[PDB]
Amino acid sequence: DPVYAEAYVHVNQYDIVLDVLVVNQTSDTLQNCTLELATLGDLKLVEKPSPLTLAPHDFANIKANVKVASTENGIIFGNIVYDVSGAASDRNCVVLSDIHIDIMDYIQPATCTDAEFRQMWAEFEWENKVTVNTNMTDLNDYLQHILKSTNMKCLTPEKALSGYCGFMAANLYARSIFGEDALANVSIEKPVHQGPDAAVTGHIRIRAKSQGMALSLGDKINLSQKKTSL
Amino acid sequence: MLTKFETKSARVKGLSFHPKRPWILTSLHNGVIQLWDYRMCTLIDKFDEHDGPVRGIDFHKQQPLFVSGGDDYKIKVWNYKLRRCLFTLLGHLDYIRTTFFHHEYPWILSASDDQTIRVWNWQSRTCVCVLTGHNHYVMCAQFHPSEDLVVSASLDQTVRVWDISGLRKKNLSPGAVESDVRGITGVDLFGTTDAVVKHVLEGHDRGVNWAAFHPTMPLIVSGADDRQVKIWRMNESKAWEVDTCRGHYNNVSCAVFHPRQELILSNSEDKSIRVWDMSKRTGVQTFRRDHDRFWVLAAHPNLNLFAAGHDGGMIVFKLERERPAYAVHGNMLHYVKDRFLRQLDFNSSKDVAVMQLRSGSKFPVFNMSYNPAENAVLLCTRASNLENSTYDLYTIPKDADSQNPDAPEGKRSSGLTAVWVARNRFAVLDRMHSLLIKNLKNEITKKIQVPNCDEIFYAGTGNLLLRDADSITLFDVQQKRTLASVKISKVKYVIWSADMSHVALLAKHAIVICNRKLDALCNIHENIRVKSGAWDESGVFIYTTSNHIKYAVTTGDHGIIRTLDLPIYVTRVKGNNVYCLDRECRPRVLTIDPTEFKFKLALINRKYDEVLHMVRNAKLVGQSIIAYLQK
Repeated sequence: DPVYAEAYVHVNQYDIVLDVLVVNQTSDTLQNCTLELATLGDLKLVEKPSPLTLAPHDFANIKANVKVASTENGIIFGNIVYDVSGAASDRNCVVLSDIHIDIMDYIQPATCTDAEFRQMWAEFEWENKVTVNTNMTDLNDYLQHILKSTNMKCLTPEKALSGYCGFMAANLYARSIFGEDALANVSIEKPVHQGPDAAVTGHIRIRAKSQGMALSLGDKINLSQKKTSL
Repeated sequence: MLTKFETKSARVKGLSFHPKRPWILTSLHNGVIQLWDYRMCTLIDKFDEHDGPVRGIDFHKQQPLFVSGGDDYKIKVWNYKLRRCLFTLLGHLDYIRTTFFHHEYPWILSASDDQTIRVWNWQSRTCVCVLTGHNHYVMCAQFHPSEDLVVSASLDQTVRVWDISGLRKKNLSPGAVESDVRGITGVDLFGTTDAVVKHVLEGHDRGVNWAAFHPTMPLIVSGADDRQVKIWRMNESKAWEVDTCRGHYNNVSCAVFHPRQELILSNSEDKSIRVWDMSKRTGVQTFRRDHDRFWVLAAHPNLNLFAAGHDGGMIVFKLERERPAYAVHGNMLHYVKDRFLRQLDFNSSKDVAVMQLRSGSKFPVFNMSYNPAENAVLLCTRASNLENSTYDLYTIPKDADSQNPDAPEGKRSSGLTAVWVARNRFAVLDRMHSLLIKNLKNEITKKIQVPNCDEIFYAGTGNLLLRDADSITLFDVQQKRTLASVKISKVKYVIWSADMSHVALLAKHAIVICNRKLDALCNIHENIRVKSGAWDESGVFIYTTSNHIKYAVTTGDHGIIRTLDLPIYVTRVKGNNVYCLDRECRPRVLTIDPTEFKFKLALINRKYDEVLHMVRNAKLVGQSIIAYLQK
């Protein structure tokens, strides 16, 4: 419509913030509908610019701050239905459920003593694993990339050698914003001429408390793993 | 195609589908009224209207509101949306089956299951109407053709049809010839629910479960409290119309008309839904899937969805011809529905299914292919698996039931499917229920060729050959030696830039962009298992992006031309008069506004004039500087 509203999300530092362009290229501060607040996850949405005019030929920035540490809603991965309403110069609108709400980001790296670790590794919520196998790179650059992407930790090296092969299994740990600790041992082949690694066939073993997020994390990482057309 | 969601529970007497929404509002005699605006597989609200049972559900007529009835006997209208009660009166000695909203002075009609129904003025306070002619326990109350003319179905073993007035019931008339309501060979009985000879129709059939009307018409389609659900037409009034609708085992609680479909859907109690015609009529088949107890069936007056209601519970199933056929003629898109009718180019208000002399999403398609001309199409109909079907090929100047065999933009013949194949002029035709090759220089083509008989894949589906080859395999008109196959894959269609030479590729999920033949230019993927993105010609990448519609890329450019309008998908590009699609609705004709093309060229020549001139000015939407304006 003249009124075209375009919007995307910007998550700028904790705060997932809503860029909205409602552009009302309308022929007037056309009447506007209705909007509703809610508890969200460890967030709650929390602002609406008050008016409801769709000012003529006019462009507007409508900001929604979201509250990023509260409102539990357990509708995982978000993907929760959201409403913009048809309630005034509007007969309809958008009701939307979100998608676009993923993990790789959330968790931060976190750390451990290795013996205890091992013991723990085994000990943890075993229940998820996903496989590493396939890419576009060596796990040097590739590993770094993945690491940065998820913002997460590989705890320690043994020099055995991530180079000549290595035939290295890398142990990774991370802790998030709402505090889950997640453990990995992924054991991986690694690039190098007619030696081995341009796939893996390494297994990524994922432990996160719910299997459902945990596996999903293994996936998420799987998405993360490579670089291709989303 | 899919039954999106399904748990059997609810013991359901009354039912309605949202003519506007894909809601189902459901009345249980659990005492429950529920609105679930069915779309997001979520109930908005749920009120068990009273301790006692709930029989009734009807529309207000507006957009999203319920008017509801319980054994309270009360007419409530509560808006889900506004979660509030509109004006309130209770009910007589039984529940409320139908309601209608009117407004000289915002004025109201209420239809009821007992005694009377009263029509009330809260403005310049006078009487529009009084209806007596009901007694107790109305199964299915109905607005007629004339909406404010009506029929009712009763557990008092009558049917009432009433005449209303603006000062209570009356009609003036004196011209007719005979009557079908009652006047020649056959006809069914009066019942008693009222006392005026409009027609009280006999609702005895151990009582009548449902009554359903024929808009301008007086044919009724019925649910009945007999195995016999007996069909009568009062727009005929046949003999062997003393039809008892028969299961195998007992009942026929209901059997119903679908507004659109010239059909009857029956449902019953041997664990069944039974399938019936009504276009040429006959018991097609019976289908069994539990619930030896039901009382409602429904097909949406939105027609979105279709569903059947039962005691033990309920099911909703969703239709699609997931992915479905096309042709291009100047600045116009042709579609064949997955679900949904035409939408075969241009638009005007909310959504418009393209109805034209190039009927696309309509016919019983096996395959549709442009026979290029801005004036021709080739079409197979009777679709399906047979020995062979018919193809009637039609002229854009005017299509037909079958166009002229005389005309070669009209020809029809027999043949099962017709299919493209690679190295572009050979074709497949099936004209046996298996491999005929069709090959012509012309693409006004209908050619028959058994040579190239080569099964080892028996009649099925592919289109550059891919009986799930997972390859597009190139050939001539017989050979028993491959020319070659390339490993790449299809939506099971290859996309040509208009006619028959598009190295722009479809893939079912993902689509790949090539220039002609395999040159993988870039490869597309998204992950929504639904929509589209469009090419103007060979590889012009349009992508749809929310309420924003975007050029993925040009020259070295990327751009937002114009912005979308709720979901749309780019299908592809018909000229400058732009065309867009969400799948088959939620549509555009569009004044353009390119972005980018101009731009990387423009840019490449430093040129701004344009942008500027447009005064086009974003850089953020989330961001928007990030094509290369960031870089």
